[PDB]
Amino acid sequence: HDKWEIPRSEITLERKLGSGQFGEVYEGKWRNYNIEVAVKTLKEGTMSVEEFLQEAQIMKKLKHPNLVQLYGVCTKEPPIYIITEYMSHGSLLDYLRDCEGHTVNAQALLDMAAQVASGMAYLESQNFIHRDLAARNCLVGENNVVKVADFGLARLIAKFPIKWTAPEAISYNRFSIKSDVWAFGILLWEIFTYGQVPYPGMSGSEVIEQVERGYRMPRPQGCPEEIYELMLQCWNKSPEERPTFAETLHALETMF
Ligand SMILES: Nc1ncnc2c1ncn2[C@@H]1O[C@H](COP(=O)(O)OP(=O)(O)CP(=O)(O)O)[C@@H](O)[C@H]1O
Repeated sequence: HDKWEIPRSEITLERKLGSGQFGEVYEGKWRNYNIEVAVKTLKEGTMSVEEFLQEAQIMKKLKHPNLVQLYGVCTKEPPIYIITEYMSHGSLLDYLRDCEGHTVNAQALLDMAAQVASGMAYLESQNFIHRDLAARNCLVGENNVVKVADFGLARLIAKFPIKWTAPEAISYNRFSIKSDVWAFGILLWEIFTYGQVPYPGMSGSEVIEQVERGYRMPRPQGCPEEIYELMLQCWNKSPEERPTFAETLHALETMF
């Protein structure tokens, strides 16, 4: 019924970007300003409107230069659309692996890691928990602005992927901003290894076991001691002795 409602006539849709698990993506064009957009769409026997849109409902309440921006929605009838700013280099994961991002230096990696921090710190200070933070869920636009995306599992103040999830969250579903910091830790590993998959080789059953028992991935060669020292900080056995996003950010802004 509401104020973010965009008429469907106004959006075109020009090409496909994403798969069909509950609905695909597509680049489109918003005719009334001649700007590109990402349209997320809903495969029609699934989810429920409510469950699709809470991702929107969260974005409605956010404004920040490293948080992908909601333009609006077409819930007038099906398929449901969630319209958002188009990011010209796709997931951070991809960017690091392919387009340009493969061949860049450690200062590039750092400053793109600070933008994620910056966005997260804003979420922190607004009492939000993302819950699904990783490189695949971060996007890239022009001049390598990096933004944070996917607020599907986001909340104010349940299934999951083992390797980005903190041991307390795995064992007890105690999820919090500090579990989000754990993930940032993993993200950092991903960045500084030009998009590698974490805990190489291990089952995911091995990982639950090993990390609850104290194990942490070794420093990978390429990565500034400084940064590795910071990963470990985010991987602190105990939630409440991990940095705030505030502190994390500040750290990154120091450093050669
Ligand atoms: N707003 C946006 N702008 C530009 N590209 C986007 C975008 N949203 C998604 N994409 C691109 O399409 C991909 C689709 O991501 P999405 O989460 O929709 O499906 P997916 O195939 O990646 C399954 P998963 O959620 O496990 O990553 C992204 O990784 C990204 O490259």
